[PDB]
Amino acid sequence: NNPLFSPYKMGKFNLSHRVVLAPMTRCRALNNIPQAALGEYYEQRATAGGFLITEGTMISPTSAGFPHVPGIFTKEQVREWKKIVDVVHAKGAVIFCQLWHVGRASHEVYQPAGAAPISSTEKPISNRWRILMPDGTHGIYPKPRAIGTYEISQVVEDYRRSALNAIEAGFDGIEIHGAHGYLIDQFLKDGINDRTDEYGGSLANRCKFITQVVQAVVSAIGADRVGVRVSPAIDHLDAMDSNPLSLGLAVVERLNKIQLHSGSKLAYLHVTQPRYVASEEEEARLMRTLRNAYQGTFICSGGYTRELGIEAVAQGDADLVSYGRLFISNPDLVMRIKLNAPLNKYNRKTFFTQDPVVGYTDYPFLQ
Ligand SMILES: Cc1cc2nc3c(=O)[nH]c(=O)nc-3n(C[C@H](O)[C@H](O)[C@H](O)COP(=O)(O)O)c2cc1C
Ligand SMILES: CCOC(=O)/C(=N\O)C(C)=O
Repeated sequence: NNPLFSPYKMGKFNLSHRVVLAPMTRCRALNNIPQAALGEYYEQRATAGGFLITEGTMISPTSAGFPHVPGIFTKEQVREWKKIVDVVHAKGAVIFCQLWHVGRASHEVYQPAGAAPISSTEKPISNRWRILMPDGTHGIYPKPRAIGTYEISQVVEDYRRSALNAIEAGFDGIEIHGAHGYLIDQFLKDGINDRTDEYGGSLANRCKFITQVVQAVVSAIGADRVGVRVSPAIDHLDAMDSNPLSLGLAVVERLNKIQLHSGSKLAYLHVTQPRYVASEEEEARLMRTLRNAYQGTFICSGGYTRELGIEAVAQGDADLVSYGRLFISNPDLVMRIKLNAPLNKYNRKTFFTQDPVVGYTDYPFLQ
């Protein structure tokens, strides 16, 4: 029996299997408005009792660092998301919206009035990394503006309002993108956060921002509708920490405490495998250490295959396994994993293009 097809109770959500659509930016949401193409894409991948997480979704006008990514901060966006959620729900799937602020991982071209992007720090991402521009060229990450505590409270409110908007659109819940060197990770990582106020210095202070964000969304929509994604060890956008395992455990402690205070568990903790990029034992150590420390559901992501996903669930390393790239090219990935059917190759060249069909909805199902 395939352990990926054991049912799982993710809080009040009864999942029929443990294969999850990982959140993936695809850049088809023209002008930050969800489009009908997204509805077709998510519908193709939805299964009865399966869990889907959307592409990262803007919480405010300053939260983007990619072209044509959806927002959920306007009523127009909420109206269009509702059409997509309705088609996914008609297939019996559960869907969460990932709330995403990129912080310093942006460019003047993506910011209102060409202003600098915001961060914990004035330190830019280094020139080892370049940003995808709307014309398909690559640009230079600029120096961000370091925000004060009033503005931090405004950003927390943007997460809270976006969570309420997601519920209004019919989403089952939201995921906080606290990973991958984006805004929240720019507060978490000691390689980035050079602040001397209450949001920097100590590990406890560096965890303040994520704690406040999670508390705000939990208060607004309930813990069982909130998932949290982190990546304490990741090679992405110069987001390093001197002690990744202690950073991860400090975040896990905060999430455990939020749950005890709220009297309810979060939907899940979602952790990226350190092997994933845009020793193996230290990486496996870290994943299992975080899972064992967290009082709740654990989703693993990053480089998983059918075999590795089966092993993760069978060995108790994770409750759910999210797949990215293979879900791009296999709309029926769940069925293919169930049948052990051969998988289709994916085309990286069309990961972030704008076409509503090509490289998006035209990967074939099984015959
Ligand atoms: C095209 C693409 C876009 C992605 N965008 C996001 C994103 O918006 N938010 C996020 O948390 N992770 C994002 N990721 C990481 C994925 O959620 C996932 O963790 C990763 O793809 C898993 O590894 P796999 O592709 O080997 O299955 C993205 C990955 C890809 C390939
Ligand atoms: C490498 C880790 O970063 C990611 O996967 C990502 N978003 O989180 C994108 C847009 O690629």
